[PDB]
Amino acid sequence: TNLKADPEELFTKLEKIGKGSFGEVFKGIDNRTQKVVAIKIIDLEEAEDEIEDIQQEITVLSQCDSPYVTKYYGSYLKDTKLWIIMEYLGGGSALDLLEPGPLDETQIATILREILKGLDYLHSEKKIHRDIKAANVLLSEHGEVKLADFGVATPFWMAPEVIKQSAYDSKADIWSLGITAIELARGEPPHSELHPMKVLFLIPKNNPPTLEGNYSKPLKEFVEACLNKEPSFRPTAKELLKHKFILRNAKKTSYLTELIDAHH
Amino acid sequence: TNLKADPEELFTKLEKIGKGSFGEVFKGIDNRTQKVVAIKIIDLEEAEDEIEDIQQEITVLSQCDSPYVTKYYGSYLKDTKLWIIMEYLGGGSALDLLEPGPLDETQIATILREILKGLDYLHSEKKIHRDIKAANVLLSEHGEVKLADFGVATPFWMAPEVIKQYDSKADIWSLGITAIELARGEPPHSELHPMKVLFLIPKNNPPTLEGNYSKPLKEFVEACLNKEPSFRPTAKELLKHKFILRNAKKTSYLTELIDAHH
Ligand SMILES: Cc1cccc(-c2ccc(-c3cc4cnc(NC(CO)CO)nc4n(CCCCN)c3=O)c(Cl)c2)n1
Ligand SMILES: Cc1cccc(-c2ccc(-c3cc4cnc(NC(CO)CO)nc4n(CCCCN)c3=O)c(Cl)c2)n1
Repeated sequence: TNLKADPEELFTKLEKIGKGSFGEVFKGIDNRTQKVVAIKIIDLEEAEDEIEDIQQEITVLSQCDSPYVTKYYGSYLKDTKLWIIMEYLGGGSALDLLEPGPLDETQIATILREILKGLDYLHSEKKIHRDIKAANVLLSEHGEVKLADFGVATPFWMAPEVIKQSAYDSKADIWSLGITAIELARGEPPHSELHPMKVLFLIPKNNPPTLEGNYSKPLKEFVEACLNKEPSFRPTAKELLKHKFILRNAKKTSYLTELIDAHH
Repeated sequence: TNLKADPEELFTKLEKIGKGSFGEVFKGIDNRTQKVVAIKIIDLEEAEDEIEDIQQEITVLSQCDSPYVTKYYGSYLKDTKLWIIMEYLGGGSALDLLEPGPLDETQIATILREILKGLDYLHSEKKIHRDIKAANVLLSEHGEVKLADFGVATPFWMAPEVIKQYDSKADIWSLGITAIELARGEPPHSELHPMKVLFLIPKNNPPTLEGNYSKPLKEFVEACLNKEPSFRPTAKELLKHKFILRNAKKTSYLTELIDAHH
């Protein structure tokens, strides 16, 4: 975190994107390069208790250097305001892409393949994303897929061993990926019609979810492979990149531009 | 071209690196000098009518002496098989380096600068590469960047005047397409039938770099991609472009990108 440079002089704040975690997020411009950036502004006089969580996500993001993880450019402290500068992705999130009707299996497999590449990077680096879900998968305007919004070290995407507050590892992300696969196919995770506190006990207690509907058997088997109650029986991201569903259906990421355009 | 010595004695093939143009290509060793080489073997009966193109590419490589152009060591004819011996580069092509993910602008500028050094050498020697594209830019294990696979005298990288019938400015246009390729993964009109692209390049406005790239990188592409060849800058001029000056780094920096590819 840089305390001397004035971020209001280095960056031009443009449109508010949304109410992000702990702050507001803006589309901005790097004045020196004219690249578009994403700018999160957090009032530190207001979010006292959450500060440790903010520092930890900055630390993890600063240790990542992958085309599948949104790049962290730096942070600045101006008066009581912490400015966090990130890579801007102009294609929306995967959740945004679900709003009208269904993804087809080609779209699902392409998106999942890129998420798997991000998870393979993270797991090979001994990191855990901890909040894999469509709302945290961001797309560029040309279809590149990147992970954002790491979880802190709502229950619908949480693995059973996470909910039971046991130790967990990279296999927790694999379960969340399986829920995210269902989300990409159905628009919502399993149990989304139930109160979160009820889902809290349902996930450890119940059989794992399965993907129901008219889907090709490999897509159902992909979901089944991810959603195993036993974490050590879930495959790695590297192995899932060779799953028949991925190899048979995933296409060049640039084909997502059609879907992205249709939502912009 | 040596007809007396037997290349299966002078060279040890180590591994097939891939198929090339007209023939299979191997990583091998010169047993006399004990240095690794690249070996292309062309069957001159199977490849008849391409022979003049083969000869023209041997001639132009044999006249180049630059660290920015793959060295030509000589050729051997055994029965109907022509062995072409060249410098071996162990880091892959620039196109290969596009595989494990998007290239950032520091990577792009470093590669473009080295390509421009090669083009400046060639153009100053009154030569034209004629097939500048990521697939024909090769990297050493240590990040050095060299031109290979010259064109002789697929349209996506071709200048409009080459399509319509040129000089060194054709390479500058192809360099601009290659900059787009390094930034986006593929040249403009990648999805279209090559015969459509044949009329589109002369007809249409020149391509621009679209997306969230720095203004200098976009300006570099625009400078290369001028429909008028005489308005494209020399390679020497482009070495001073703001994009190159602000982003290019030592070639050794690419070793991490090359290692990630392995
Ligand atoms: C507490 C903490 C600590 C360290 C880093 C962060 C942090 C994390 C995500 C972003 C971020 C980066 C970002 C980049 N691009 C975009 N465009 C998309 C929005 O859908 C298209 O406009 N939105 C972004 N959105 C909004 C959408 C979030 C969805 N989960 C962002 O919030 C940012 Cl700017 C910062 N936060
Ligand atoms: C008709 C003709 C006439 C005169 C010369 C040639 C000729 C041209 C290129 C090479 C050559 C030389 C060479 C040297 N190093 C490498 N390794 C890299 C490439 O991926 C890492 O293995 N590959 C090489 N590849 C394979 C990759 C080519 C990409 N377009 C080669 O083909 C060779 Cl050995 C000869 N051809």
